[PDB]
Amino acid sequence: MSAGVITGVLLVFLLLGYLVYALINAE
Amino acid sequence: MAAQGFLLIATFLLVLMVLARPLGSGLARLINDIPLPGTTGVERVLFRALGVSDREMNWKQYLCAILGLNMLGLAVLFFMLLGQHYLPLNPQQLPGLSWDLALNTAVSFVTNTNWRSYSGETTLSYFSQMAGLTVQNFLSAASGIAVIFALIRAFTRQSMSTLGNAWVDLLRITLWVLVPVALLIALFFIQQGALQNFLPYQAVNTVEGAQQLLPMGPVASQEAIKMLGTNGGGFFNANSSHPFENPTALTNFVQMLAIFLIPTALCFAFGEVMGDRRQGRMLLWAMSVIFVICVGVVMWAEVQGNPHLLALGTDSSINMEGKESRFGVLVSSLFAVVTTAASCGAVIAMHDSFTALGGMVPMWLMQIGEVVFGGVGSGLYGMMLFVLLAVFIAGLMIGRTPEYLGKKIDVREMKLTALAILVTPTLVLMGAALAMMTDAGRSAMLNPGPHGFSEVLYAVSSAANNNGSAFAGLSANSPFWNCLLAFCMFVGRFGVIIPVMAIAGSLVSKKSQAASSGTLPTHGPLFVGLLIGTVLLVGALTFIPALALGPVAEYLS
Amino acid sequence: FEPTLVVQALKEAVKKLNPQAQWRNPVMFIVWIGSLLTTCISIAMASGAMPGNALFSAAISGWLWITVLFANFAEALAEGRSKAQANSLKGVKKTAFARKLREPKYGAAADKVPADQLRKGDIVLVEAGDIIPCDGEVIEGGASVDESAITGESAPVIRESGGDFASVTGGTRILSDWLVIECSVNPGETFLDRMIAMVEGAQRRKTPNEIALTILLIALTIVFLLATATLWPFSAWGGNAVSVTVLVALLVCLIPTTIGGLLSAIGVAGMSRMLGANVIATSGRAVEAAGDVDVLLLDKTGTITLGNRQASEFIPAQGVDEKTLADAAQLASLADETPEGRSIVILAKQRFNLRERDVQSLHATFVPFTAQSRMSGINIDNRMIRKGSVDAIRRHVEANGGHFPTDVDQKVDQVARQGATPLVVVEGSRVLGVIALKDIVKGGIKERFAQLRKMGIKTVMITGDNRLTAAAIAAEAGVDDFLAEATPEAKLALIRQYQAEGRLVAMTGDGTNDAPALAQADVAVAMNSGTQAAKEAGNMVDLDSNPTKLIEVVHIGKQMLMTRGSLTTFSIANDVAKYFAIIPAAFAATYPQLNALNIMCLHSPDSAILSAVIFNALIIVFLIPLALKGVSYKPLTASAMLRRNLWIYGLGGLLVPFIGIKVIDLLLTVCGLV
Amino acid sequence: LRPALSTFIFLLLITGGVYPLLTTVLGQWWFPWQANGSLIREGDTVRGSALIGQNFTGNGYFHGRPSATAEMPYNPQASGGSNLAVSNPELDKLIAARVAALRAANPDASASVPVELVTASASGLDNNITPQAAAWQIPRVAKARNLSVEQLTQLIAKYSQQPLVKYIGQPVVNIVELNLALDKLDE
Ligand SMILES: CCCCCCCCO[C@@H]1O[C@H](CO)[C@@H](O)[C@H](O)[C@H]1O
Ligand SMILES: CCCCCCCCO[C@@H]1O[C@H](CO)[C@@H](O)[C@H](O)[C@H]1O
Ligand SMILES: [K+]
Repeated sequence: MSAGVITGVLLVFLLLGYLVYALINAE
Repeated sequence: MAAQGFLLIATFLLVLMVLARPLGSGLARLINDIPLPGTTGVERVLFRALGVSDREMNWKQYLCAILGLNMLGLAVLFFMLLGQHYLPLNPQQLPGLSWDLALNTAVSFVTNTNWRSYSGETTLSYFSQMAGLTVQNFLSAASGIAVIFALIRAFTRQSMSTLGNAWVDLLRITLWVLVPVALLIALFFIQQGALQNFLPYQAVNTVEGAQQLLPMGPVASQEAIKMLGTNGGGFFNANSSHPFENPTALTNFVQMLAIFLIPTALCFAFGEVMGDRRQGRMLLWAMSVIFVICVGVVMWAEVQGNPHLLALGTDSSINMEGKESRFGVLVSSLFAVVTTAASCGAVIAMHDSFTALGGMVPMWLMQIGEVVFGGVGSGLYGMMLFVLLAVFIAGLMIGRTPEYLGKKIDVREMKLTALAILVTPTLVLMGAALAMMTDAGRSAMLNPGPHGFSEVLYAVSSAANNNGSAFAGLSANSPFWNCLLAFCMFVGRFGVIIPVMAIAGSLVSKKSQAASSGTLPTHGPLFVGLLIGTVLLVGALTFIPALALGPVAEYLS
Repeated sequence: FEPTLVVQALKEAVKKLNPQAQWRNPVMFIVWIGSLLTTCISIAMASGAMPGNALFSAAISGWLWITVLFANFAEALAEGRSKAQANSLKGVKKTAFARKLREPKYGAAADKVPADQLRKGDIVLVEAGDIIPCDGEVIEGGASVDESAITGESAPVIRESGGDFASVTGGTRILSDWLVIECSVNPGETFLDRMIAMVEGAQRRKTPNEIALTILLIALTIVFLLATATLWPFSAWGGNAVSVTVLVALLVCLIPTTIGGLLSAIGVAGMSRMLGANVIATSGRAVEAAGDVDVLLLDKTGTITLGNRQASEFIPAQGVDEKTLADAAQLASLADETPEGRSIVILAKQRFNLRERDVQSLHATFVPFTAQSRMSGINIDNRMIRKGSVDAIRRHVEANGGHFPTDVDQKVDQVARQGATPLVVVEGSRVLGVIALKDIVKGGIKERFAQLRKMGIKTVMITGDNRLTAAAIAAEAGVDDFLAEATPEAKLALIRQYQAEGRLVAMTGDGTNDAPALAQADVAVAMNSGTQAAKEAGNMVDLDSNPTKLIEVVHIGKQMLMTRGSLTTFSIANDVAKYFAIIPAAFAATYPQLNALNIMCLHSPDSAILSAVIFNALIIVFLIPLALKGVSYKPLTASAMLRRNLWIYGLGGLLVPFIGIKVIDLLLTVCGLV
Repeated sequence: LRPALSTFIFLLLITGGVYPLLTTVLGQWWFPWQANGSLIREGDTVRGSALIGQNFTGNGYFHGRPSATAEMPYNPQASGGSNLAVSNPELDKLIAARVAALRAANPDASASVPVELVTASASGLDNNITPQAAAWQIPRVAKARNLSVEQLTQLIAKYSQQPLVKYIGQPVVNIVELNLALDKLDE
């Protein structure tokens, strides 16, 4: 896997968990 | 064509409503704990013999009973497929399935999906089909109707904390709804030519020198459940096109009714339990309007068919490529919409060999969430998730608190419905993106171009939504596709039942209130369209790009 | 509200709201992340990297910061009008010293002590000229103070010891004499700090309706994150992958940046209008609940009329000067703190400049207004001055051996024809004149109840008058029904019976007299009480003590609910045109046959994405005045308003992005920028 | 946990034991021929069934749609279809190959080939063709067996079944029964 692509995949996963955590709470 | 295509839709819906109306009354009794006429004394003798005490269960207890039966189901099925060589009723000496094939197919039938990464006559024995696949076609269907029973009770019951008894429902559903009706349906199949025996494989010496080996087995019994329980798993590699499983056009019309039988009756039942039949009819009204439009598009798309046929000097451009001759183009087109809107998965005609539009509507009706007549319980509470969403946005734009059936929806209930809605679209987009980045996923395709990506998009969309339909051009017997899809099927099923039960337990503790100034009619045409727009726009904003790179590109190509 | 003075003082703070301090807003945090990498790439892309075109990504990334800047401009603009009003009252209390007496008796030795060091139980002296340092009760002395700091009215009000008028508010200014008070509130709980707590942030959580749509906005950004991030592996197989700068621009567009940057500004702007109506709420949750009310109840027991009718004219009958009328009418109305009484004190200063009165030189005893007597007055001279309605005074004038003059009766009958309830002022046993109390509402007050009637909200008046006289006031106001001779148990029966029929109830009344009723009510506004009585019950406080102020409370909460509902429908409806602008453009290099879907006939794929990003940023500025001023909705039922909200904001949300993308794209073509 | 395992084991014995045995016993009782595959036998050898579908290549026999199974055409051990799309280029070559080959084998018939005889079936074991497509190959069968065109059409219409309603399906000819009847007629 390309270095630039694998970092973009890690960015999507961190933003997904950040949004799912935000939906559960009221911030 | 247009006139016959119209009569095929009218005759199908008219006969459907005639059969589903009284069945909705019987389902209303099971929701209201009222036993069936003949099933009054036998229940008492049987429930005590089995240890079922008719006790009331809360939502946490009701959920752990359903999940307990399902986790026990795949544990038994997965080991049946590994030790298939040792169990009897095996005329051929078929060996035990591999770990990836056994895990995928075990998860498949417990999920009610019935994915087929194998060839029936080559892969499975009579015992594994009868003591493993038929047994799970009942339990997965019963588990689906059990969940919707609890949710419906959460709307009619007031200020309580119990949702009934799951073990009483799972018994009443199988013993006096699934088994007796499927027994009649399977017997009618046998008369028209279906297969039902335990004979060894028959050798045939044709009139020419060629010799062929016939596959036998108890097919007719399994055929009735997969259609009535919306399982869609065929005894053979070609499930509904096989002459042994669907011999005549008459049995095919029966098979199409069985797909829509229970999921339609659950709307008549929900309207009767709630007292106001209009609340059940609008739900039935919004589904049939989307259903009729979808069948008209695929019919027109398949009648146009492939123009290269006409350019090469054939009789017409009709796309008979992935079709059967017993059933017309309109019938194969209608069945294609029925089996994908209702999450059945029964393939009468290879959807991979459809046209650009004719194959996109089945693709789209799965991604939409199996809401339009979604087969066996799952489709009803799936729509209810959008009903709560439609009611929520309705009051949100007016400036009042949401209120469905008098009960006011709170913030905690809206977090669970939102997450439940996001379950299936998350698994398809992540699942498809994983396949389009692995060599084991892309190499499994068959056709090139945008249709090749449509093969991957259709596979994960069907697995996550539990439909089970496939293009079949994709060869998914590899351990990658077996593990990838099994994850989408497992999470796509129980990941939605769990928040639905939490929605159920949250609604019983509330008391329905009378109509105020801020209430909104959840019946009539205004809410039907608001519900249709809610289900269409959510699926659109989610899959419009992936469809543009799929069948839409093939259409404009 | 929008002066170049404040805008410049905010745009500087707007550019200061750009660092990594927006992670609490998930929509704008994604827009910030997208703007960060697109500039981080375009800088490295221009210096030395494989991509060939850098000015395009610099234009995309440029507008992405402009999108974040415009979102901060809305939040700062809403907080700019609020913090300005908070600082206007914040300086009022820090100008003060404080002299605390060693001995509670007046005349002791006092030393100057910082005002913030005053605690509960201290005894401070305040003579004329100084401002009240802290709240509490008056224990010695009597003077007229100016409570303009809390109500905005320069009209005087008396504060004397040993009575119902011993409640003084810190921050106000005394005018006439000296006052010795005992502090009763701790620092941080002063009446001025509660106004600060209502305006400043960090103490106002999200309301249920605010939490409502945020769950949908996070669910939508989850969809649009998965819908676009999976386009890269989907498109890299059919051809060359979609560039990251395009995926970011596509995601920032689809993400509801319209309301995600305007949602926090609507709440801040609404709470400011709440303070503008002299209503104090502990949190924004109460104001939102007033908009979800099906029936509001107005308690008229503690006052003459509903509070809409206020003093209009001074009319002297025979041989009385108008100056001597308002001179005594104010003295009688000083003890009448009801809206009817306050307006007479207001008209005393507007026509004759009666601002201050030396209370000690009068050697007077004030008669407060009571509902049983239906009159207030003062015993300043050896004669007693009184002021009340027509019925209650004739029983009092004839009690002093006085007769009703024929001219006075003719004047009272004439004012009754106009529709204004006439009040009379009498010195001892001789009538001085009549005071007219006409309606203040610009339009017909019956229309405000009619507008509330069109929406389905019912109005019921609560009072203790007779069944025949209560219907007269109910008919002149145009309310639905009324409850006359209401015992504190009859009020609870009306509230509980409404709740038993599934209807949210709002009620305005006195904190002491209607203590059990306000607790059972779903929404409550307290009159004639301090913040301490309502802060425990979580209710609002009406500073003007006007029963009709509940109508404005419901309207302010309604606008806060309509703007959120109208913008979500408008913002989501934009996504149809936004897909027809990016789908054929972003995939033109991978599947060129998708150019047929470009319905708007946009010039070039790079110009299509630029026009969508520019519209995704310019639509925020165009909707800032709508989000802060409020939506001017029309009175309709539930289902009828659902249709009208779909017609204006659904079609408007459909056609505006179509026209908006074209004009932005045509301007890029005419100017020849890209 | 006692009602959990008991409900599971009871339904496992009813649906996996009682339900299949009841359908099988009642099936072999009322409809024994159909339940055993509805086989067609002459003597002790199994020539086929009315639902199998056979790969007919002889010049004297009627031909069915292309099979597209795994190993050999019309293999009941595969039961598959051609999952080729319209956008697939290999399908066009397969269509042109079948159109040219059928026109060569049927020279005294119309040049327009019925779409059934050029498109594969979904199951791969299709034993059915519309009555018009069976008449399209009449001259080839008539020349190879010296039978008249009149009695050949009368033989096809005899072994043709129409659905109960016209829009439930299409009229269908039994190929295996038509070819077997053609052999007894030739003698
Ligand atoms: C994804 C996990 C969802 C958890 C949400 C559960 C919502 C349950 O809801 C609550 O359950 C309690 C009993 O358990 C009841 O007492 C409460 O009345 C009910 O509101
Ligand atoms: C790091 C340097 C990036 C420079 C990018 C600036 C992009 C400005 O873009 C221009 O802004 C004007 C408004 O100011 C608009 O009128 C023009 O239409 C627009 O092209
Ligand atoms: K299924």
